[PDB]
Amino acid sequence: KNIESLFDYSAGQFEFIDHLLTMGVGVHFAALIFFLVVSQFVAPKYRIATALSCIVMVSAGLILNSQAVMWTDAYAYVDGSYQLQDLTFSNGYRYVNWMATIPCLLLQLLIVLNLKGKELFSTATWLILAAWGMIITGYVGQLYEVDDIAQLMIWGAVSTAFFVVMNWIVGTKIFKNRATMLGGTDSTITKVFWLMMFAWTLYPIAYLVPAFMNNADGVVLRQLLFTIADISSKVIYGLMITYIAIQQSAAAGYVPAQQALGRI
Ligand SMILES: *C/C=C(C)/C=C/C=C(C)/C=C/C1=C(C)CCCC1(C)C
Ligand SMILES: CCCCCCCC/C=C\CCCCCCCC(=O)O
Ligand SMILES: CCCCCCCC/C=C\CCCCCCCC(=O)O
Ligand SMILES: [Cl-]
Ligand SMILES: [Cl-]
Repeated sequence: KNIESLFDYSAGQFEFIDHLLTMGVGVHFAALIFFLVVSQFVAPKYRIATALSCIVMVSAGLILNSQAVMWTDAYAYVDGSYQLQDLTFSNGYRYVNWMATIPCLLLQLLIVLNLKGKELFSTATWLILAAWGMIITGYVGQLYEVDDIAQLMIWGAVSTAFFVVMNWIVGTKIFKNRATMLGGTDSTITKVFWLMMFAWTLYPIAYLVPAFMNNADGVVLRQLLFTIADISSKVIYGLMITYIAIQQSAAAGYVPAQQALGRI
């Protein structure tokens, strides 16, 4: 059902995708240790934001590791190329994982924006429903990326409408609550918004590769785009969130955060 199953791969293509996925595992688990160790410098009111980064690192790291092993299970070197065997490889497992990781990425943003109480709960609910609508309609669309490109496009348009509305909610909350943020992080948080807009827009570009580059090099490109996007949207983003959490912690008087920042 997916374009990966259509092609034999050169050794260079096959090895490069394997190395991409494996490097992605290493980066996420390396970053996990960082977020774990610095969580003791985050004030209680923000510490869940850094815990969420830990959860996202393991969740994303496990899906990338599962994809890497599925890639090597599915293909074997036969008659000079990597050819599909009895098991298949597909990107559908990424979509299922996004059902958990996208809410985690959004929730840590809302925590450092200082939303609390009812506004936090209600903003998180609408965001998570919009994200789940995006993910589910995209998952259906990519079931047709070989059989029915028209259908891929239409479900992709519906998914993109949820994406746009979600981003509208996020941006409205950022620009509305910028003013509450401590330690100069009202300037930082706007950069986080732009980082999200850039990095999350790479996923719909990967989703469209079947329409514009249906060949083995398009398969490689899609995994390359996922890799750039994953590291940007989860690791670099989490580092910025953690920086904002620690900076606001210090400005609110949390002594471990003041001492951590002073040490650098
Ligand atoms: C770490 C994973 C992240 C940040 C996943 C982000 C996924 C998206 C923003 C998916 C977006 C889509 C569209 C906007 C339309 C095409 C179908 C999707 C689901 C790929
Ligand atoms: C900011 C996140 C960066 C993600 C790092 C991804 C690493 C990509 C490295 C450079 C790509 C150049 C490699 C050449 C690909 C050869 C294709 C082939 O083997 O046929
Ligand atoms: C086994 C896979 C091979 C690749 C292993 C990767 C080794 C880790 C390298 C750096 C990962 C980038 C994340 C950096 C952690 C945050 C620390 C910081 O920059 O302040
Ligand atoms: Cl606190
Ligand atoms: Cl993920």
